[PDB]
Amino acid sequence: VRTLLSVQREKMARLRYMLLGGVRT
Amino acid sequence: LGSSGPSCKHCKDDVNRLCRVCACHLCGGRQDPDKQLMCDECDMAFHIYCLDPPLSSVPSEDEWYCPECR
Ligand SMILES: [Zn+2]
Ligand SMILES: [Zn+2]
Ligand SMILES: [Zn+2]
Ligand SMILES: [Zn+2]
Repeated sequence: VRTLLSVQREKMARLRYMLLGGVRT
Repeated sequence: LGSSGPSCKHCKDDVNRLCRVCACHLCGGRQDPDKQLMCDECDMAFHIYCLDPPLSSVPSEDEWYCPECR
């Protein structure tokens, strides 16, 4: 059973990866 | 909000608005996202305490269907 919170957390996690902080040029 | 724009067309992801599309389908309230169940058919959210009868907590089942769908 999914909660709205679990959906919001999934979306935040995906967005976080997009920041690409671990990449140099 | 970029190319896709708002996730929700109805409230435009404005957190100061109630929304029955991306938050509780009964009351529109955004509080207690951890106590809003997502329907495995229509994907609407429902506060456990907005259901009739109200649930005490999140069910421990594989799936959950809302009153509109079940
Ligand atoms: Zn909305
Ligand atoms: Zn509600
Ligand atoms: Zn449903
Ligand atoms: Zn409805």
